[PDB]
Amino acid sequence: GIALGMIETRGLVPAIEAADAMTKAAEVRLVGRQFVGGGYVTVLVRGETGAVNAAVRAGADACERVGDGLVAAHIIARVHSEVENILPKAPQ
Amino acid sequence: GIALGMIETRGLVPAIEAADAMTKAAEVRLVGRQFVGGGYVTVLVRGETGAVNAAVRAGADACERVGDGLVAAHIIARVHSEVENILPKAPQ
Amino acid sequence: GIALGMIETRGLVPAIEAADAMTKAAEVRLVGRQFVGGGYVTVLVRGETGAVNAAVRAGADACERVGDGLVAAHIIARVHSEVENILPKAPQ
Amino acid sequence: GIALGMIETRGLVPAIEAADAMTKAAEVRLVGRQFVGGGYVTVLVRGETGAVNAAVRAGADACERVGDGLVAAHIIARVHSEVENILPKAPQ
Amino acid sequence: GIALGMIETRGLVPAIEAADAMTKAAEVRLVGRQFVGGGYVTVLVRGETGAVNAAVRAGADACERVGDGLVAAHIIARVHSEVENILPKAPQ
Amino acid sequence: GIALGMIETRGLVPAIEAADAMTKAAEVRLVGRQFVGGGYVTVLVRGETGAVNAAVRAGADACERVGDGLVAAHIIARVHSEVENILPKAPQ
Amino acid sequence: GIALGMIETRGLVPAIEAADAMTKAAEVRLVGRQFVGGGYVTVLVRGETGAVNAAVRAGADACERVGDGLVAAHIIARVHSEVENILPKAPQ
Amino acid sequence: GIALGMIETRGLVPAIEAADAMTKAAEVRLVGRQFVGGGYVTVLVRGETGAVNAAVRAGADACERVGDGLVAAHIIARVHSEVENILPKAPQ
Amino acid sequence: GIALGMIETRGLVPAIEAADAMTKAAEVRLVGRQFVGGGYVTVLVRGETGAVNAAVRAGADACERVGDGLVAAHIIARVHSEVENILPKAPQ
Amino acid sequence: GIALGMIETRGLVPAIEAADAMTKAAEVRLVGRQFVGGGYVTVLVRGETGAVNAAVRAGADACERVGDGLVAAHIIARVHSEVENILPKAPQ
Amino acid sequence: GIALGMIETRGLVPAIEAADAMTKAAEVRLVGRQFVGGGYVTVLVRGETGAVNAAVRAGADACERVGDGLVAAHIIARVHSEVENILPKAPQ
Amino acid sequence: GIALGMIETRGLVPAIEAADAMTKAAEVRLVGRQFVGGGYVTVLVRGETGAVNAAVRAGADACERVGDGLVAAHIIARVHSEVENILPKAPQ
Amino acid sequence: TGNDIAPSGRITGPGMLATGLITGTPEFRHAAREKPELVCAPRSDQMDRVSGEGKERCHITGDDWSVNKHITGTAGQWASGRNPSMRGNARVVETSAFANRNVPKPEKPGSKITGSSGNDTQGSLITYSGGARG
Amino acid sequence: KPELVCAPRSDQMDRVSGEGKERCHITGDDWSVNKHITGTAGQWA
Repeated sequence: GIALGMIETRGLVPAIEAADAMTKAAEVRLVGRQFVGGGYVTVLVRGETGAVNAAVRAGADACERVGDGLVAAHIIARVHSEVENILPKAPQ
Repeated sequence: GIALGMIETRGLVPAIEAADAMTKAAEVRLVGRQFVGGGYVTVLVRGETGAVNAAVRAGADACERVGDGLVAAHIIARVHSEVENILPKAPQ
Repeated sequence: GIALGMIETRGLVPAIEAADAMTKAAEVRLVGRQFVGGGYVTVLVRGETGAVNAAVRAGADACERVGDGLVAAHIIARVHSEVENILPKAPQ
Repeated sequence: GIALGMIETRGLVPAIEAADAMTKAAEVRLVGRQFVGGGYVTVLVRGETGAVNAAVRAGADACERVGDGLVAAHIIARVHSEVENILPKAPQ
Repeated sequence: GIALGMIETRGLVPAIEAADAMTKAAEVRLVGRQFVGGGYVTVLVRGETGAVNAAVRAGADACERVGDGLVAAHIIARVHSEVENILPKAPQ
Repeated sequence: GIALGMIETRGLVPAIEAADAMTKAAEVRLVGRQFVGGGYVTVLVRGETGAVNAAVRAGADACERVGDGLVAAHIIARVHSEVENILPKAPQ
Repeated sequence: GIALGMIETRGLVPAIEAADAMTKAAEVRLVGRQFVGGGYVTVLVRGETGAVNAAVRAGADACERVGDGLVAAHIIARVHSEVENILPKAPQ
Repeated sequence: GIALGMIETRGLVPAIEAADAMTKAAEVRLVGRQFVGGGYVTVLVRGETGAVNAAVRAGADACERVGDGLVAAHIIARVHSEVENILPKAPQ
Repeated sequence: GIALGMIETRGLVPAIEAADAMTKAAEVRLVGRQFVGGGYVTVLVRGETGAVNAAVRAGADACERVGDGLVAAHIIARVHSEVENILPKAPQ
Repeated sequence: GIALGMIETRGLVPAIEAADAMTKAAEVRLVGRQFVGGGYVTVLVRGETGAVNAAVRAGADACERVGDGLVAAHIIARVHSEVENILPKAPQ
Repeated sequence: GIALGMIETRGLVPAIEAADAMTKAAEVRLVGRQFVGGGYVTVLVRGETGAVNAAVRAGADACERVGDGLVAAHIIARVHSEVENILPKAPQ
Repeated sequence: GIALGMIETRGLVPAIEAADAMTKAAEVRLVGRQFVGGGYVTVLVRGETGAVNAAVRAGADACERVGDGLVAAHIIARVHSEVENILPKAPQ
Repeated sequence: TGNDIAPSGRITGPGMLATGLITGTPEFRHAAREKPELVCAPRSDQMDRVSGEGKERCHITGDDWSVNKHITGTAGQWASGRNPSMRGNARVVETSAFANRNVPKPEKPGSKITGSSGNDTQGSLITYSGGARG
Repeated sequence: KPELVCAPRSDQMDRVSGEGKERCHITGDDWSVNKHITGTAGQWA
């Protein structure tokens, strides 16, 4: 799907916990893990709206207490074609 | 094994101390060391779920009073396939 | 994939109200009613994550005040392969 | 008749009185009595919405004071096709 | 006679006491013994309306102080033809 | 024998103790062991009136202090010929 | 041996722990487990009187603080022949 | 593996949620879901001692907040051979 | 019958009086008289538990004031099989 | 069984009561009932140490107040081979 | 039997006295005597759990006042297979 | 396995009890019994880290109050390659 | 007397475990040895002994099957006392759905999720994998 | 008995965050080590 679920965390450890919970708790595809600088790490997953909604809920809960904690947990049901350029196509 | 043990610290001295305590403490292998940015440094190990638990606890205890200290200690007994794309395969 | 949504209630009357509301709200397949014992009744539905999300939410609202009450409402977007063996395949 | 009227009571004796009041009150056919467990007993009558509405109103009143009492008295004017699998078809 | 007399009790011992007392008290034939679940046991007799009243009152007093005690006592002078289906015809 | 001796307990361990004590104390044939549901377990013995009086007295006293304990102990010297249809003839 | 050791617990988790402790502690054989009903589980072991004493004490100790807890722990050094009809013959 | 992990819950919804969490958390095999009766529902997993320790921990945490809650979380690192006669091998 | 009623007296005169009264009082057959030694004579009867109860009571009453007096009156509703080896089958 | 358990009573009636209690309490085989003379009756049972301990304790309590009463209750775990020449082999 | 009875003492004179009392007391089979060093001497016996309990009590209270004294008296009802390698099967 | 667990006790009896508890609790291999000298007896087990953690904890509890006492319980999740020479491989 | 094998504290081992929680032991077997305003009375205030078609709430005058005190007969003493009985003391612990309507429960899950969620805090507690509020 | 099997969420925070958690009290032969067992962690690391 095109729905984008994004979780931002302070440090890599909560991000990997969030990504693990998100991909284990729904049928989402992990597309990117982008370091933002300032300690912020962001894990981006794509999938159907229902799947992304369940993943971000599972991700936010899993990594809220991990390490420094959570920054953001956001869901975009449909992503404009323009934003697709700034999003990572495949994880690295 | 498959379990993942992640220790996050501020600076590199605490992380190297933690990687040294983790590997010496239990039967684990140091998959990587990622510079998150803003200070945070994450050291990741892999091993049996029980070995990883012992290593991370020893790693956390070792580096909590070295430099700016420990930020996050973590264990993931089974890591989903997608997350493995964003994990260091082997140390550089 | 196929998600799982289940409503546990105290008594059959709340469960049928949940089963009616869940199936009317979205295109979810009612796969089983379980008499857990001691007065618990569970109704399980299968469908798309979005369909199951809307169904369970409608079911929880409908059966909240009906009879003795509602015990639990759960949605599992991705169900592990192992857990499939304990779930009813179709209602009887 | 599509409409379903169900009464839940604590013990069989209140259920039997509820069934009689419901069947005598209006033109409804008793589709089955279920033993949920833990003392719960449910009697389901089916008929036209008018007949079911009048019967359940009489049934809840009749069995309100019999034995441990009444737990639930519900009216569903239209039951989904999926839910009809979990409902009794004829009493046994 | 077609009048129905029911006595409900907590445990089997009070139920059997009540049944013996009811059968011995008046002209009523014992038709059923049901384990409602959760500790409730119901004993049903059929006979003349006047006879059933005498039997149930004797059984209510006989089993009032036996075991956990009497839950409900009920007499239905005329049972609707629909309800006859959910009543036992003879004891197994 | 014709006399019936019933002991009800709030478990199965007190039931087995009661059965052992009754069978050892007097000449009584254990005829049934019923799980009434809700925890209650009833043990019924049959024998001559004198034997049953001693057996039930022995059984009642033996199981009082074991487990949750004794709910009821009852002796029916002769049961109405109708009641014998609902009594076990031999434990399964 | 013929001595019977019984442990009654609330839930299966305490019972399986008791069975493991009982069999491990002494030289006794597990003859079966029974779901009494209403959250009661009874685990039975048969063996020599000396072993059954040691076994039951180990089982009572092990499962006292597990789950809901221990209800009863009984030792019948010799069970009358009649009680063997109600006791389980081999575990299922 | 041989180690056994067990979780007891009030109702089936927490039981299924626990089962999903255990199997997703670590490499364990769900070998049974048992209806103890009275509400309790037990889910049993089998695997390595390290894996089961992680699996049960994830199961307890996930199941705690779902439905009536969690009753027990138990590990048995070695299961005596006699006790395997009362343990499901493949789930029902 | 299996119930055993035995009276022990000091001297033979009370034993014969007790034996006469026992057989006169109830339907119990005299099974033997034992010269225990030291001036103790024990008379035993076998019959139904009620009959033996009446016989022993009548026997003890008759011989209480006869001769030296009465030592013991005892009733055993059912006597173990092994004990049958030492009891007299028929009087000498 | 090799352990020896002896009960000595003043009069035969307590001895038979002691034998009955001992043989019902545990798996002890009655080997002999000796008339010592002077009004002493000794009952000897041979069984395993646990069974002998349980049986003798039951025997002493049962015959403690029956008739003249008790003289001695003695348990010997193993009797020297030479002593077995002065012990009854089968009852008489 | 398989149970193990151990008595540890400070010296060899108490050990032999304990070994003598143990073997005479009950049906036990002296298996090993160990010089633990530093004055500790261990004597191990095997047999039925009931027999071992009798022997260890006899040995413990027989060797308590002779020599330096009794250090440890202990019973193991069932011994694991791994431990059998560290126990001395042959008499010395 | 690789994890090492040691329990050192004063005397042999505490050590045998500790070994039994350790080899019963978890899947560990009793690699050696070492009479250190002066009364110190060491039992070493090897296995997985989780198994050894449970084994050593169980052993420490078992032999704490047995005999002279426990000296030290020590776990090493992974011993150096050099240390493998001083450690025993299988017991004498 | 003789070779006592009773549990003791001096001799360590399995025999000393679970003291006081065990029953059937030789030690415990021994211890045991020792003008109304309305025709029908108020529905709420009165509860009927036999509820259906046998209710005494309504004062039915004239000939009726009610038997007064002076008339002895089938019910009461003549049915209660036919069979001897003994009422025991048991721990009546209800483990059921209704009994667990009030149980100590963990803190409610909270959702910090933003965006196209469609969440409603008002609705009954929906849960998602992990116990996260849905 | 404990009112809740797992200690309250915000009452504590685990040293090792996931699958090394200690909040949920798990009876049996788990991998917890009390003071009596020295070893891998502590001053030795």
